[PDB]
Amino acid sequence: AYATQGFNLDDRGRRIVVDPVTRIEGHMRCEVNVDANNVIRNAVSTGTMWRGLEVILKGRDPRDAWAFVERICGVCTGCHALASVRAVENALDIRIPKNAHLIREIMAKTLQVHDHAVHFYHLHALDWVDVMSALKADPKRTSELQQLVSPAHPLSSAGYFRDIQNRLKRFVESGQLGPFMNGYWGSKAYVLPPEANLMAVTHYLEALDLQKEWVKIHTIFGGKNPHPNYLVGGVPCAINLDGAASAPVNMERLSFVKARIDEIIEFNKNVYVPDVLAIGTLYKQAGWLYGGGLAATNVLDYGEYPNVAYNKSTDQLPGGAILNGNWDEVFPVDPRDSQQVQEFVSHSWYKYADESVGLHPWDGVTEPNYVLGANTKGTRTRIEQIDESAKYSWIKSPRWRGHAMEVGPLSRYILAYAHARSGNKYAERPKEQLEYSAQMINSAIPKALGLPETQYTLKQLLPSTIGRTLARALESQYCGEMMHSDWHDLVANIRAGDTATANVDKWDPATWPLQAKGVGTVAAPRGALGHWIRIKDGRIENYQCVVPTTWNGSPRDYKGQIGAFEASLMNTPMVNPEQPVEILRTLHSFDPCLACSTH
Amino acid sequence: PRTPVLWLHGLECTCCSESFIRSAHPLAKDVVLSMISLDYDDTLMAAAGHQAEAILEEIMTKYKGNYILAVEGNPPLNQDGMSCIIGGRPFIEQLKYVAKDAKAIISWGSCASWGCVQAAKPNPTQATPVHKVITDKPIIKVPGCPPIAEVMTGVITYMLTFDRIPELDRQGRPKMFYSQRIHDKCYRRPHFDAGQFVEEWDDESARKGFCLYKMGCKGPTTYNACSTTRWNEGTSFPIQSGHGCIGCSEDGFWDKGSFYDRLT
Ligand code: SF4
Ligand code: F3S
Ligand SMILES: [Cl-]
Ligand SMILES: [Cl-]
Ligand SMILES: [Kr]
Ligand SMILES: [Kr]
Ligand SMILES: [Kr]
Ligand SMILES: [Kr]
Ligand SMILES: [Kr]
Ligand SMILES: [Kr]
Ligand SMILES: [Kr]
Ligand SMILES: [Kr]
Ligand SMILES: [Kr]
Ligand SMILES: [Kr]
Ligand SMILES: [Kr]
Ligand SMILES: [Kr]
Ligand SMILES: [Kr]
Ligand SMILES: [Kr]
Ligand SMILES: [Kr]
Ligand SMILES: [Kr]
Ligand SMILES: [Kr]
Ligand SMILES: [Kr]
Ligand SMILES: [Mg+2]
Repeated sequence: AYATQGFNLDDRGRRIVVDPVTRIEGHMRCEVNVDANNVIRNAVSTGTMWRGLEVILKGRDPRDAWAFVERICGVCTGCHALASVRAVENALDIRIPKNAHLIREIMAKTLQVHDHAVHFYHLHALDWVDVMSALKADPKRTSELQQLVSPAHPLSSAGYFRDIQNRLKRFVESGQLGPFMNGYWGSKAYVLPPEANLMAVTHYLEALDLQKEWVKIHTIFGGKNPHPNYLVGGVPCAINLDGAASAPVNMERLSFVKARIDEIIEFNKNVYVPDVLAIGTLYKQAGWLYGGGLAATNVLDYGEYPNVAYNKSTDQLPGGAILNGNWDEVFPVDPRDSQQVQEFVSHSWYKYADESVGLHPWDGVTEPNYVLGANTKGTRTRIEQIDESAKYSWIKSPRWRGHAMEVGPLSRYILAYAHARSGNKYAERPKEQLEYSAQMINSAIPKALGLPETQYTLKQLLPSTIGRTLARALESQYCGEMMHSDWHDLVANIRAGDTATANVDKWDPATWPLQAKGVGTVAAPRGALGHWIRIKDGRIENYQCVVPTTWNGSPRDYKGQIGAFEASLMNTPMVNPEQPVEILRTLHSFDPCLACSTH
Repeated sequence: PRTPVLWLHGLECTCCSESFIRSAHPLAKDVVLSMISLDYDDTLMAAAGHQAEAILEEIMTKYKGNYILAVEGNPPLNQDGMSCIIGGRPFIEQLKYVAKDAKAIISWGSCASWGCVQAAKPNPTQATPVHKVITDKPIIKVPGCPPIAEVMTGVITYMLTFDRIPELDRQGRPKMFYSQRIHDKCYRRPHFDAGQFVEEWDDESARKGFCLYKMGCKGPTTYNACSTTRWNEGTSFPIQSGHGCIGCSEDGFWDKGSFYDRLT
């Protein structure tokens, strides 16, 4: 038992274990302690996988690295490739042509939308939606609810909802529940009415069918999804208008991309954002504002999506760091500064010469050290209760100037809001989205559903599991809007006569400096991603990744400070400590990617 | 009743699961609701922890020798197997337990089939493909990083329709999807045959879709359906979009030299 970051940690209560944590990417174990009233007073994040990509990269060609690191994760597919090519280009002083920049941005924003929407419906929604309750719904009332929640969504008839309900009925009545088997259906932690549940199930199915269309943008520019191809110096998808399926990119291919973008915009505006606003409103009305964790104090992002390539002041998701809940002061974040981003392994299954210090990733070290503490319940190969006083995770502990930070869409939206309030005009759209969302959640949706109106500020609403879920949906919407603009810029540039897609001036290693270092950063779907590379005599000398879920899922540092996951579970009541509904709801709001976190 | 599938995840990146849900014919929705009973799958399942674990026991008992085990990823043998921990125990223990009573085993992707990226030198976890650990059960390899969506659902469809594993080549891959090298039907082949090659990225030859052999294309030594079936409902494939095949369906493709070094 000790106090840190305003949290009173206490491990004297009842211990609860969740292993595996499901509906995430990869492998995680979570343990908590609850007090006499089932309130979480301690939380422990354990990354339960490691592959060692950083070790595997040593000695290889920097031009090949993107393909290796892309395979860190097939969910956030391509963001590691983007970070890698950016890192190599930074090391070798390579500037990519405008079309390559725009195509990479379109691919990045496509990933954002796909990842966010799939996460919400297929991984997160079952923490808010009781699918068995959907069976009790009235299709006419569901139709009426759909028309209130999103009047522009064309799939709203009672017959349509009846058909969906009937298929769910037959599925459940088969006795083979599949992914719904042994679920927590009927828990008092679920608060939605039947009609809301049926609506959400319907959209789960709609999203499952539609998500495969969105990724065809990756397929056009990158050959395949998952795992589209990238290139140091630009993009491989050469442009030729007149070329008629002779080149990778012609006007027909670009028209196809635009059609997919337009579909994305409709889905975000008509399905995803309204669903999250409605579900968020109903859980707000129930008083479920838990899960803020570090978002209430410390948030970080590198900043992304510059209007003008290589001009960071024009970032459309402007970054930096906020500390102590002070939204009037955004500190600049520099990935090159050895005193800023550092990783500790004090409570991680790795070894440093000196574990009292954090290493900046250009000086990073990845030597495994799987060893369990003295208070462990069980054995080395059969853990009953993990010992969080010692090493307890395959995830390293990243900190910024020693501070524990939350990363992700919520962090980016808090930063955008802070920037917009300080006069940054590039952040105007996220600010508009937040103010609109607050008015919907507080006033418009309650008035439409006959519920009392509330007066929560963004300061109050945002640092919460609801807020974290909302920010993801808003970011998806914003990314669709931005790539629509990027498409127009791309086509205009090509039509103006610039068809260049790759800078090959430094492709050959005989042109390289004999030593170099570089860093590439990305606003990945789950937060701040960085790759740091050292090159020597044409080969990778060091390659270190610090990934968003590494930040959020980190175990404690040398000072004992907790990371975002652990902080987010604190002070949360559980309806039943043997049903991890609230734990899953909050953990899932970070969209944990464990393969990413450990690499 | 629908055939139960227990879908396990070892060390992986989850690309095979993502590819599976891209399937257009059949739709993944229709596979899950009408074809199989996806009874265990960390990615999508409602239950967690003890409730998830309890499902494995129930299905193995009720459908003994009549469920399909699908494996994505692979088991590590280093770190006493605890570089991949599930329910506080090594993944390899779960893999062996569930494999015992399976009707058939599907090794999804290059991870399960051969090792993939984590098994590339120096393989710090001693990641090991499924067939080197489970040696007494029928296994079908569906390699690729990830495999094509319709190849994955094509395998499921065949197994469900016929209650048989399809005919396999010597390496355990289904001949219905892996009988051709990319280079056999690649649309850039007439350029290859005429000695017409890209030599530098975005050169005039690249803008005319010339052959990618000299840029490192591994299509001539790689068996997959990419040049015909193609990706994401036949939208493109790596070569059509301008990058050479990197050999991703072939055993040990990460350690066959630079992706940009041409075949000799
Ligand atoms: S691009 Fe590759 S697969 Fe196609 S013809 Fe050339 S070498 Fe063969
Ligand atoms: S890289 Fe893989 S996806 Fe096909 S074209 Fe080559 S086998
Ligand atoms: Cl870029
Ligand atoms: Cl392999
Ligand atoms: Kr946690
Ligand atoms: Kr996912
Ligand atoms: Kr509403
Ligand atoms: Kr359904
Ligand atoms: Kr389902
Ligand atoms: Kr749902
Ligand atoms: Kr659902
Ligand atoms: Kr469903
Ligand atoms: Kr979307
Ligand atoms: Kr909803
Ligand atoms: Kr929500
Ligand atoms: Kr809000
Ligand atoms: Kr399956
Ligand atoms: Kr799946
Ligand atoms: Kr998935
Ligand atoms: Kr699915
Ligand atoms: Kr489904
Ligand atoms: Kr079978
Ligand atoms: Mg790292």
